Amino acid sequence: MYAVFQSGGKQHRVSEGQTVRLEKLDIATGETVEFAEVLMIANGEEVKIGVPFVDGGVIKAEVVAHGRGEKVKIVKFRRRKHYRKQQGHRQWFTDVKITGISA
Amino acid sequence: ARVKRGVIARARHKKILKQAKGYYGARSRVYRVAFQAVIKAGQYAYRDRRQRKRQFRQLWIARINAAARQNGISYSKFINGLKKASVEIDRKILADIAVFDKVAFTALVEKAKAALA
Amino acid sequence: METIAKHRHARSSAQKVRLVADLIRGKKVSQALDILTYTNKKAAVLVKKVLESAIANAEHNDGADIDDLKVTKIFVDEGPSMKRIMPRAKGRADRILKRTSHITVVVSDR
Amino acid sequence: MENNSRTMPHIRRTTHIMKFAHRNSFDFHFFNAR
Amino acid sequence: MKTFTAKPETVKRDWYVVDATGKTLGRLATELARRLRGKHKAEYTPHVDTGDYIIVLNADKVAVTGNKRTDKVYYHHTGHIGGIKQATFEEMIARRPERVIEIAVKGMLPKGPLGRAMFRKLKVYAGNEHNHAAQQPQVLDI
Amino acid sequence: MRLNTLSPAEGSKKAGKRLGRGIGSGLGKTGGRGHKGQKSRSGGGVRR
RNA sequence: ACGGGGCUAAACCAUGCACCGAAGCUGCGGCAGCGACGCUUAUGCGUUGUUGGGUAGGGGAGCGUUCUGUAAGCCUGCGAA
RNA sequence: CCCCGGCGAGGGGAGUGAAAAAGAACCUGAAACCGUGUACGUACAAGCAGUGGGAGCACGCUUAGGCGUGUGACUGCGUAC
Ligand SMILES: NCCC[C@H](N)C(=O)O
Ligand SMILES: [K+]
Ligand SMILES: [K+]
Ligand SMILES: [K+]
Ligand SMILES: [K+]
Ligand SMILES: [Mg+2]
Ligand SMILES: [Mg+2]
Ligand SMILES: [Mg+2]
Ligand SMILES: [Mg+2]
Ligand SMILES: [Mg+2]
Ligand SMILES: [Mg+2]
Ligand SMILES: [Mg+2]
Ligand SMILES: [Mg+2]
Ligand SMILES: [Mg+2]
Ligand SMILES: [Mg+2]
Ligand SMILES: [Mg+2]
Ligand SMILES: [Mg+2]
Ligand SMILES: [Mg+2]
Ligand SMILES: [Mg+2]
Ligand SMILES: [Mg+2]
Ligand SMILES: [Mg+2]
Ligand SMILES: [Mg+2]
Ligand SMILES: [Mg+2]
Ligand SMILES: [Mg+2]
Ligand SMILES: [Mg+2]
Ligand SMILES: [Mg+2]
Ligand SMILES: [Mg+2]
Ligand SMILES: [Mg+2]
Ligand SMILES: [Mg+2]
Ligand SMILES: [Mg+2]
Repeated sequence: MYAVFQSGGKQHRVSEGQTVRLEKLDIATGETVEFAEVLMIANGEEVKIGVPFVDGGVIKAEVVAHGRGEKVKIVKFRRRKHYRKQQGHRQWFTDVKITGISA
Repeated sequence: ARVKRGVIARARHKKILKQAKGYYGARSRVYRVAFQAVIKAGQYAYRDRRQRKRQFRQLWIARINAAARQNGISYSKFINGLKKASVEIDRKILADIAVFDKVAFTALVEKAKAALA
Repeated sequence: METIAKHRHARSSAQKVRLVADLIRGKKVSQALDILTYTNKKAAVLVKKVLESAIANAEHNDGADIDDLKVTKIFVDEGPSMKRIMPRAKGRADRILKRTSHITVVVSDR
Repeated sequence: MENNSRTMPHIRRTTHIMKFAHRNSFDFHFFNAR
Repeated sequence: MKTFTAKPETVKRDWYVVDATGKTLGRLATELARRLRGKHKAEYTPHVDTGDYIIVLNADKVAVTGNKRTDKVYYHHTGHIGGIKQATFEEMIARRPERVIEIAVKGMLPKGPLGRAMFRKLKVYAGNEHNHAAQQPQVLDI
Repeated sequence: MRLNTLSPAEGSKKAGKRLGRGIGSGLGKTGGRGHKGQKSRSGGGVRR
């Protein structure tokens, strides 16, 4: 049994027990999140296709961690024109653990 | 106040040659060649963070097109039928259901065929 | 037990000795002495005296037996070069390198 | 003149070696872009 | 989640047989190039050969339109100077008819080591007979 | 009030221009002089 | 003398509806500049608008190296450079 | 002092010393450059040698899985300063 929900401008296909990495949420670590905009729920050839939302469908998850991602190095270079500049970047995430797909 | 450059210049050269590991020949040994290769590897990486988003949507669309033609519809009519049926599933998830759950993909095609008819 | 003998500052280039040292790598020392006897190289005279001295080191300083020994490692390293001056035509002067080598022979029964 | 050469102390005037117009086998038909 | 990638050790390839009698050359060749590449499968990966094996029968009875039976010219060079050689469509059919379909499909495949491995699954025969009955090819009415 | 607690007033110790010390400084490779001619030369420039 | 294969349309003309397509626009997260208004500042925070390709060149803010004071202090043979 | 060797060069023990990889070619002992060993890749394959994707193998972990390190078949893009 999986479900499709949108979070952080992107969509995810998740199941119960799975740990999902999202964008940063302003929720404390250990607090429960609910996703009421569920897009599709499928449980053994019974498919609820949301139009756009399966109404009555909520995904519950537990925030387990915040943190920054692996550092990406940004390099800009223009040859023969005496220009280069460099920049680093680390991206914030939020790890949630899916606890219930209730259709 | 005389400043010798030995310790600072050695640490700067060692930092570049650590980033040039795995490169062929003088590109992993020689500083003049390695520095030049680390800059080009950073320009390619900046360019291919934009190209990675283009190549995956190209791969999702080609997989959606193949699984939709197994159900009697092309890509361009399957996308139009899902927009008419108010389905907001993106191409990443559609191409993932097309591989792993084939009868749930059949349910989406029949939804799109109903909205066109 | 591993046993080393070395010839440092041997008067020849490392590329010429390495041709002879690849003949006896991994061999039993009785087989390796026969290969060096019928090799028509100047470097085969050099490598044989280091292999003979490693066999004598292992039975005198380590109490090993000669029938058990094998050449487990052998390698040639480059030594210091001597700088000479060679006159050429029209006042040109070239530099001659006289290359030396460090020969290392390693024997062990294990 | 090259008076304190350390690589070639025996010679002071060496332009008969590498300059093409000062070699003994220079011919003036090489200079035909006139 | 990372996108699925087909793994070349657990890919399933199947065997098909196609009759080229009366087919248009290029319109038959475009469909052969899809299935040797694996464009018709949802497990399609651009760096993995996920395509099928296809037997083509009756290559000497393929059809072209217009005046192309006398006007389509195949060129090659031998590597020796002055060595440009040509052959019309009628001469390629009479001398070596399997090359006509093999040349047409080879131009529609990708160029590189993977496209050369996609070409190896095409089996073209000039007649009505093949000897691949042990592989049990399915009739593909295309 | 110690010898390692005294400070200058803010704005009184502007640092000087150092020409020709890399790309990031904004003054490398020409020292603010532009490309060729009399004014880019050492000791160059016309009189009063 | 179509980029190639090939094409009698997979060419050309007219009409129509889909879709692909960029670092453009939108979504989500983050940083900075300049304005405006404020939980009130003591010069920093909050809300909001907008901006952030760049050579020559102008302006602003920093890192690190050797030496002097703080230092007859502090670390260090239980291991300094 | 003993052993191999030409009553050599050079080395292996022994001994001195806190240390001899402090042995007189002697404090520390970087880099270019040259080797030995091990893991993976490489003999149908075309180009600034990387970058994005990515199978397999080897070694570590730790598990009711899939992470770390090394290598990189195949593939999109890509003509140094
Ligand atoms: N007067 C003669 C001097 C010769 C000198 N060695 C030279 O090369 O000029
Ligand atoms: K100026
Ligand atoms: K020492
Ligand atoms: K070294
Ligand atoms: K590549
Ligand atoms: Mg001569
Ligand atoms: Mg003379
Ligand atoms: Mg003289
Ligand atoms: Mg200056
Ligand atoms: Mg500037
Ligand atoms: Mg000027
Ligand atoms: Mg200039
Ligand atoms: Mg000018
Ligand atoms: Mg002057
Ligand atoms: Mg002047
Ligand atoms: Mg074209
Ligand atoms: Mg669209
Ligand atoms: Mg885009
Ligand atoms: Mg864009
Ligand atoms: Mg934009
Ligand atoms: Mg700017
Ligand atoms: Mg001081
Ligand atoms: Mg220091
Ligand atoms: Mg001690
Ligand atoms: Mg001792
Ligand atoms: Mg000392
Ligand atoms: Mg030393
Ligand atoms: Mg060393
Ligand atoms: Mg091969
Ligand atoms: Mg071939």
